[PDB]
Amino acid sequence: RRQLIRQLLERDKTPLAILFMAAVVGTLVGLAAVAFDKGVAWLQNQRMGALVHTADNYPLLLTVAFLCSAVLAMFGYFLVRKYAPEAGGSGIPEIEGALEDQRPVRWWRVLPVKFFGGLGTLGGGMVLGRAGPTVQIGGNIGRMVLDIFRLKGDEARHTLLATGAAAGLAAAFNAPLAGILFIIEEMRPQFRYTLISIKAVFIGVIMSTIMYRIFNHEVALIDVGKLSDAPLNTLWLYLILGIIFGIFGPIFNKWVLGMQDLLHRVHGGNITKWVLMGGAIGGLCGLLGFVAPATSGGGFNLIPIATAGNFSMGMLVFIFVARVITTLLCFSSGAPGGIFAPMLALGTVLGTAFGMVAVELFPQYHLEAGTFAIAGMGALLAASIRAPLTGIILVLEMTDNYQLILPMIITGLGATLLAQFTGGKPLYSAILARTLAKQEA
Amino acid sequence: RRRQLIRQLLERDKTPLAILFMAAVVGTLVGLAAVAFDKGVAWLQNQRMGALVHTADNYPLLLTVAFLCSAVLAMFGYFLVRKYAPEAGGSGIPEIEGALEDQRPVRWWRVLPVKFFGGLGTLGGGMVLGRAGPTVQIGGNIGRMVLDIFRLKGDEARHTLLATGAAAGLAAAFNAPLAGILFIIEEMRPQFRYTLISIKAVFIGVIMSTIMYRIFNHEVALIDVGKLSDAPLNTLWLYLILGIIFGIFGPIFNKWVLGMQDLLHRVHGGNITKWVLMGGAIGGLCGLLGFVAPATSGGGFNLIPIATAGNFSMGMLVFIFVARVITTLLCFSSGAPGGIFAPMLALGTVLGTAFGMVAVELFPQYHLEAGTFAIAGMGALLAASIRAPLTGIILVLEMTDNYQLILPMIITGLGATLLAQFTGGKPLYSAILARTLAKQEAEQ
Ligand SMILES: [F-]
Ligand SMILES: [F-]
Ligand SMILES: [F-]
Ligand SMILES: [F-]
Repeated sequence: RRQLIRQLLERDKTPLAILFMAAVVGTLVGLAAVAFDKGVAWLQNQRMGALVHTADNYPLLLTVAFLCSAVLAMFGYFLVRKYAPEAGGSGIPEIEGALEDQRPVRWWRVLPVKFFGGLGTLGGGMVLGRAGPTVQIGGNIGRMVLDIFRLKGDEARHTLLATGAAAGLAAAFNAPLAGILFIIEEMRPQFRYTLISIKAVFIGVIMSTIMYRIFNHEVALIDVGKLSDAPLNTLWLYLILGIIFGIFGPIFNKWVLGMQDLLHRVHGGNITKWVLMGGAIGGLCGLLGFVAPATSGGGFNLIPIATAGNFSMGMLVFIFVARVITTLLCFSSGAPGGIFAPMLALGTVLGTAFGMVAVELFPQYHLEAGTFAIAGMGALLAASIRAPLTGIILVLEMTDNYQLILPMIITGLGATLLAQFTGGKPLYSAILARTLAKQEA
Repeated sequence: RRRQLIRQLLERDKTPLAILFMAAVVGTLVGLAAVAFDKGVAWLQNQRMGALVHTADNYPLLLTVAFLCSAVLAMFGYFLVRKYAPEAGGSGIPEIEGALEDQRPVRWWRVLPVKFFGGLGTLGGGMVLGRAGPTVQIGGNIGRMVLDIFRLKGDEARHTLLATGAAAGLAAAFNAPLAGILFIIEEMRPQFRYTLISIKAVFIGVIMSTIMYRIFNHEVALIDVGKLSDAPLNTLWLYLILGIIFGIFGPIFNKWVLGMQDLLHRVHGGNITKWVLMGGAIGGLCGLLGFVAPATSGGGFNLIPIATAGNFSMGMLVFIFVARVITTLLCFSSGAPGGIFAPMLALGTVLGTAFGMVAVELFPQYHLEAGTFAIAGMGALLAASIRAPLTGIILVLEMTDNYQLILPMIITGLGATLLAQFTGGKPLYSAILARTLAKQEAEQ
């Protein structure tokens, strides 16, 4: 229908102003995200220097461990509850909401709350990720420049809010492709056509990523080395593993949803018990972060160690269980901060474990557990969040093990296929569902 | 629509188990078809090289069996297209794009044999054409056919199995799974309205397709380029400059192919016999060139590792670029079966290499390697002619494994699309589809 013929001849003509403004969004979200990340790090730092100041009296130092974190945690629970509730939890359900035009981007409130609130809960050493925070911060940045410059239209509101969020993923993980992919596979409205210019999201993601490289060059977030290739007669192991991730995904999805409810009892909704709960979780974490640091924190540190088979089978069973616990706690409590990255650490440990059984069950295959570690790494993403293409492309950008691309994709699909066949749902879709339903009811 | 949204969010990613199993089937068949296509094209280029040795003395006799061998295989492919499947002329990407708009018909009983055997002619003869088009149309048609055969009803199913055939078709062509999946969701899928295409199922298609390729292609890369040097932040501004160069060149290239499409239409007028004859003449020029200056002819994949590695003179790069622009325009604008996608990789590499060269001398403080610019230029003519930058970026990544080049690769790609937008240019597949949808009415 000729309408088409007119459309094909007018394809990819993004309004110059939407382009130039993406340049500024990415830049700002870039610096913001760098600053966030540098911030978080500095406080985990001080906490380490304070444990040295009191390095002798074991119960004293077990106390300043708890307290430095407990206090920082409360500052974050508080800052959210008092000024910006939409900035509790992840921030991706929220930004997805915004692109649907079913949630308000209150940038004058969320930027400072999420930034300094994230700073506390993360910097205190809680099991939460930078992924939600940075995407929320970035969409808000993008909304804020839309306002300030008074850009009018649907395309301008949707695009700038989108490039903002891709750039915030790009910057937090040094993952320009994964940034771009997360917008198209998860973030943009899933059930209707939208006017989100891709070339504009790209530009935003470049400037965001460059900013990261100005302040972070020479050191990568994960360094795993170059691992062995994967023989064709080995793949069916990767299928079995994605199946294991694909049954676990939904179960872990039930648990985050339920535990949200069961933590919502403890405080009833009340800013004083809610802040006091948060600093108990906060204290528990900063305490865990000294007596068994692998059960606490973001968990990036234990990834290269798991991938190189440097853990024993027991330690991995612990670390995994310990972390399912400290993940549900930290995230289902309402604290500002994601579940995304802490899934990276869970996916890795699960894999490495599976690889270890493969190595001893099939020595003819000449296996390396680190190759199951790397396929598992983003399998939880694929199985819970249900965004496999982004899960895969992200791990690719962080490990540089491209010869593993088939094992990674097979574990991915095996994950998303069993998640779907066991009634699980996209977690960030479930959360935005819960929030829209509790809204009109 | 808040209540419809809650209903919809909770019902997300629930692809009908039937469509998932079929994507598996489409994958596998496309994979095999792509491998068979790849091996068949290779066997003819090889026989042809066997004949040249059979006659390796008498130069004019050998310059003659060089011509006739291509000429015959060319005609045979032109003929099969004009006689049974006109839609299988050109690339086959505009076509499967049409089919995704429900504006073009997937006549798989006629296209599979025409595209396959007629591509085998034009590529195997040694013409300048890519595998991407052919294996994409082929793959989508295979998709259609398992749709018909199994009588799957749905709008989902038709678009899905049509999309997983195109994706499995690009994946198996380049050993590039990610590139295939991404080509669908950036370029192939209908651009101006919502659609019911399951990505999960396209994924399964792509997996199976790539596994088939690995069963019959293991241990030997399409492009080995080795690991190259990194790129420092103060190098970036140079890639942006290279993107811009591509960005103004992209559209200029696009006009020639459209133009050359017309000017060649005059030589035959529509006539199956001049067209076949002309095709066999073009063909014979290529098979001749393939012996007397091989880098000016054929797929291009051979001279990519060479260029990336600095082994060409600036005089050779300039020579190869111009002759190749010329022969790529001859072959694709003549409407033989075969795409323009892959030969744009080669053109791009060469152009970048050339730039890397001049960047190396002009700035020894930077410690450059021409090959980092060759690699950022590989998927750049893609960026500015075909305007699918996320695809050529992930494509090149998958084929050269040089991830540390990600920033310059992006940057150059973006630079290309922006200057391609800004100077009037359109997506090439979209402008070919359009000229065809418009012709659909022109004679009314
Ligand atoms: F996160
Ligand atoms: F999260
Ligand atoms: F091609
Ligand atoms: F093509």
